[PDB]
Amino acid sequence: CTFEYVSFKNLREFVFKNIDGYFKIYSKHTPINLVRDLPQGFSALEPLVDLPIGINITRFQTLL
Amino acid sequence: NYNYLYRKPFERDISTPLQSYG
Repeated sequence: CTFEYVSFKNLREFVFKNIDGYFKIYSKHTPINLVRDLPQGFSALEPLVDLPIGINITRFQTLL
Repeated sequence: NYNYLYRKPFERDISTPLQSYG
């Protein structure tokens, strides 16, 4: 508990990774034409956040 | 003083195994 921080037609993309005790997040947003699978094309994700937290992540879960 | 104690880069782990210094 030693840390806290605050700040189908749409595709939201993200990347999450942990390196050298820093936990990094990236993203991109776009409209899409066909919702049945990820659209074949290219548009790179850009960083949002680079957290100092030092945690050993091995598993994850999602909320809705 | 018993309040100061010991057991990847910049990792932290509070799980338990711990000993104070003397």
